[PDB]
Amino acid sequence: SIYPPETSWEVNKGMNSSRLHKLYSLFFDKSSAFYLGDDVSVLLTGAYGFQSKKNDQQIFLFRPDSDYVAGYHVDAKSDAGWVNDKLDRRLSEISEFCSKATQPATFILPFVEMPTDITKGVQHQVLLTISYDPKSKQLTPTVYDSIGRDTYSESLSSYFKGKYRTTCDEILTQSIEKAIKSTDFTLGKFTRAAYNTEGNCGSYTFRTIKEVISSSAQGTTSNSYLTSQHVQDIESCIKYRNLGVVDIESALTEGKTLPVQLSEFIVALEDYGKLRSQQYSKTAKLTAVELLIGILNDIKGKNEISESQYDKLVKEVDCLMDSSLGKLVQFHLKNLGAESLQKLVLPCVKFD
Ligand SMILES: [Ba+2]
Repeated sequence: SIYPPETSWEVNKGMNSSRLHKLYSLFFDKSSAFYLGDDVSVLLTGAYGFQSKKNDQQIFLFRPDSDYVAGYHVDAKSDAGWVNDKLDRRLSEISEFCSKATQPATFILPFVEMPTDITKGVQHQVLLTISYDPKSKQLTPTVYDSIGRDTYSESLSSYFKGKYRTTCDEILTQSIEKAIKSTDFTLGKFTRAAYNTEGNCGSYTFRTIKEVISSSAQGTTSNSYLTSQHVQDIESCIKYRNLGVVDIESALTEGKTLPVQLSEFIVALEDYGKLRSQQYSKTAKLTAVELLIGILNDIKGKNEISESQYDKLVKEVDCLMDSSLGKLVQFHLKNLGAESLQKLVLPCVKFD
């Protein structure tokens, strides 16, 4: 129920559902390349609801989930594959919703796509979106894929497209139809949108989620719209803060940003500490970290740092600004409104 600060995460380990959830925190950080002043909160299980400013459109964004997964068979001789019953549930729950809905909606599932034949557990973060139009009773699915490929040189010949499946599209489209077995709705043409080394897929997905929402509010890129600011945001979030799930829930339902508490800085430091002990000498950075954690706890206590503790901190300034540790300290200091550690700690100090 707590997404801890994964220092040293750096956007290539790849995403996982927890991280992605944690990234959802950015949707209402005004100072964020992912900010959404296009949606309001609305007053459907497993999804957060969003009203459109500037529109009639309704937007449901599902909480990411370790079970939102489809497994396809690369061999075409094989059964096309499977979907978790949970994803199938959500699909059905979506159609059940839409049958009663009067205002048009767009549904957003981050899910994972993977080959089951191959022993290699190649799990691919990928995005499903189902829009529903009640006047048409139309339900159009799209899958947004971040490994665009399609290279002329490494294109699958049609015949071999017969021999080999590159994606779950078969099984997925099957699952959607099953949800609609009533033949109560028209399913629009299932398209797959592709674009855009491999480990980047998930962060792309998250960006797309933003886009899909913004577009939805408004309607309707040569390269690198995954802006570095975007990446700085994602990295700093996954890497440096300590979020509870309750916090994120509350954030997305009350439409509030989630300011960085001091405890977040403290935890971040401690985790940095553990990880660093595993790998300026090591004992040096560990002494710095220790000392600093102590000071911040004493602040937390509301106690005044001793002048002595401060002078202690002053050489550790050099040791705590260095590189990685430095960037952690820098993130949090940005988010506490302090120019330096010396600045932050200078008040509430008891002088001899
Ligand atoms: Ba199933």
